[PDB]
Amino acid sequence: ADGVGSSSGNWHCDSTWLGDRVITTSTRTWALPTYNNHLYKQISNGTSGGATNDNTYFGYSTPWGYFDFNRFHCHFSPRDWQRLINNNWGFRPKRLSFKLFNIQVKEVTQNEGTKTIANNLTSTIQVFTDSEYQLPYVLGSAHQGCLPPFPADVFMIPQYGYLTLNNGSQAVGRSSFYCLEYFPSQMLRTGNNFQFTYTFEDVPFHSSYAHSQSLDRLMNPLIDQYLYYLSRTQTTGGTANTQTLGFSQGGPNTMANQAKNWLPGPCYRQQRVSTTTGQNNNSNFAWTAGTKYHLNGRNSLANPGIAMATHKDDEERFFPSNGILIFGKQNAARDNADYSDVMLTSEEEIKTTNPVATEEYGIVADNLQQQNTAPQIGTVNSQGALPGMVWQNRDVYLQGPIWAKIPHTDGNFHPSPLMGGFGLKHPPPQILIKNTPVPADPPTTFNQSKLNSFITQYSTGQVSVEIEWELQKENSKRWNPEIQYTSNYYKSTSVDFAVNTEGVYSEPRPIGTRYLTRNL
Amino acid sequence: LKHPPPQILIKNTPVPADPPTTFNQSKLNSFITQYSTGQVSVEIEWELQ
Amino acid sequence: LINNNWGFRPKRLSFKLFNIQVKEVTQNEGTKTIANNLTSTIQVFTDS
Repeated sequence: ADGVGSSSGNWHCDSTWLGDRVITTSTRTWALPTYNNHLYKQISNGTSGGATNDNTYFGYSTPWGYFDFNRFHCHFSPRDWQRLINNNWGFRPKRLSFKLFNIQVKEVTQNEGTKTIANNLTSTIQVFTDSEYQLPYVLGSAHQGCLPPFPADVFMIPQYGYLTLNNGSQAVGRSSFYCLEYFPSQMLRTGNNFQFTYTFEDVPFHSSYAHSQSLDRLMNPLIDQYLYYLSRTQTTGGTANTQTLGFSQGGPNTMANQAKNWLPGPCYRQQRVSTTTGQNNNSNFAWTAGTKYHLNGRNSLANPGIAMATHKDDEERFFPSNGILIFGKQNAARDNADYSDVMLTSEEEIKTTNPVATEEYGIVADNLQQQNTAPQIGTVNSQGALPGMVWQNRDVYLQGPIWAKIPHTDGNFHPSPLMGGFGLKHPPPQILIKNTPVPADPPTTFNQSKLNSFITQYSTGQVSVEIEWELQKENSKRWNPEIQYTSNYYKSTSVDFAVNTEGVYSEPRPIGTRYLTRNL
Repeated sequence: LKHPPPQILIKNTPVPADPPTTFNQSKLNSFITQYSTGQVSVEIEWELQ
Repeated sequence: LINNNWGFRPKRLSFKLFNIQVKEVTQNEGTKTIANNLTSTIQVFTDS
């Protein structure tokens, strides 16, 4: 029987490995503030200010808040991430559990310059899941406010809000308004708890491997082809060279000429930037030279975009201008952070089947050659899907997003989220939480207007999340040793992935999942 | 002892002070000052020669 | 309702009153404080 004196949950943080499955469990401590003084508010941005047309919006900020566990380091310790990426070809989520317990509602009164805090034992909070997907889904945009990677940190719950259709700063007739109080929710006093379970739909394993072959090198290097290609249009070694047709079989010394069954994946070309600044052009081109898409008269940067190889061989210093994921180091500034303060991801492993982001896709013909007119060619900078293409997705990182909701549409092509992850028609439902308003003392004569005076209040508690993951084991006849993720051997002032003297936990660098290799 | 009596760990659960009303991503560093007390029993059976 | 139906009428209803909090306010000088009174009651009845 639940009561004020009895705890409603226990702390569960563990990882369990069972042959083909691994189960993660995390527990954190959270604090929930009252947002917007219990109000819904219209919020918008328009060109009337200094804002441009590309940045306009219309929407609403709610009094509610929400939980977000959608980053991988929520569920995996750096060591557990190492066990995963060094030994498995692939993995995917299966089911999850969620718990909310040990609720404490507290009240703060402030008189003069002193502040005191006390328990309010009869207050409640409200929690519900949107399991019919009736709200705008804001999870999947890579927002701050998830559970912290380090289990001992206490985190603040982020405020929920959403956008709808706009014209400038104005709203149109199709614009929707939503009230989160119009949903059935559970109310909890300090002795109550909340839980639910969820099952993931069938989804392909994330590929956590790099190819040991390239798409243009699938032939046997010993043997000739029986097919022929056009190798000569003109006679050679003579006083006057003339028109002729010559044919040759493709073989070991001409691999670029052989007939093949497959084509590289699609291309949408990015501008190239060097981390050596002296090599860049002396101009501010980040926005003007950016790779963008146009929608309803409004330009949006295509970021990170489709999965393309970051650079080619021996060109590590180059990266696509808006084509990669970028993470910040601990205590990095919000705006205009230095190169040293950020971490850049690399998609070099997909070079085998995906074109380089800063180069063209290929060459096509432009005209019809004749005796009078020489042939002309043209460069393909953007290429749509062609029959016979194969490609890889973008990699996932320990700091990155796990899933995204697939938009509900008539059609989609290869619905893998472009920031990386698992695309889901029915994603894990979003979880909304709010402090129930407690009025201050009303007047003794009736008044019809809604009360605007309340008791200042906030809540805290613990939350558990448990996810079961399916594993795809590596089965390989490779003779020589593989590449594995490892920590450095040499001495240093601190340990990577630990606290410092101050007690600040930091993450040294981004860690991907591609170490083991497979044949193409 | 290869497997000695296991060590027993205890901690006060942190209770935050009032957070700000606008969201901030950094971990909360303000808490309520707190401590705990209680009683503990230990009983050991000893074999005699 | 109004775009698709010729008519409508009420049938039955349910009423609930819950999560009661009684609070006391004392005011000394110019400061005001509010606290719970856990043993207070309220009275409710229907005139049926």
